[PDB]
Amino acid sequence: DDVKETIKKSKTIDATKYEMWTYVNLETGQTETHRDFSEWHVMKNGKLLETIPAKGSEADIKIKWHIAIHRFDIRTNEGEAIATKETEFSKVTGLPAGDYKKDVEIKDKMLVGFNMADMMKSKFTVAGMAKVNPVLKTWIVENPMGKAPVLSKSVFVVKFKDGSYAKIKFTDATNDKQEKGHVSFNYEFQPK
Repeated sequence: DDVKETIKKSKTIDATKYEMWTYVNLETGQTETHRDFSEWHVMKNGKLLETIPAKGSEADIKIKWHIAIHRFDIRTNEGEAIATKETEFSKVTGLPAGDYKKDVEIKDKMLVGFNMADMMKSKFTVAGMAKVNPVLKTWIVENPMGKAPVLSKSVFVVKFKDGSYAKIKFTDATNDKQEKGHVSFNYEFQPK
């Protein structure tokens, strides 16, 4: 009558587009996809050349949400994370103590527009500002160009702004045709 039931589910997110974030509610399973909200910056010959106006805002997101995914970049909604040494959820007892890390801001670094014709002209587009979690980024050990990504086997724990938390184990970074950016994970979420 006073501890809410744990929500144990799997999800598959299409994060293939450089332009987009997918916002994920782990309590309800709802998702929403929106174009990145920053001012975009075209880099040409190693310097900031052109701007593309900022469009929309996070107020356009209707659902509550916990994590968001852009390609293999993972952020939280003002949350914090650790990578445990465990490989199985049953070995992570409760909310572990540890050195939890909040999301960081990265300037003119996250790709929002990328193709080979422009790359050969030394041109590509980045988010003016973006938020990414430096612990969750480690879910990928290696991502060699043209080749299979290598995933961490660690269980992550993420603490959310309402006091909830989840154990998360990532299982796939490609679909069954080996297309990169289809991100799958299992999780166990404790509601408050």
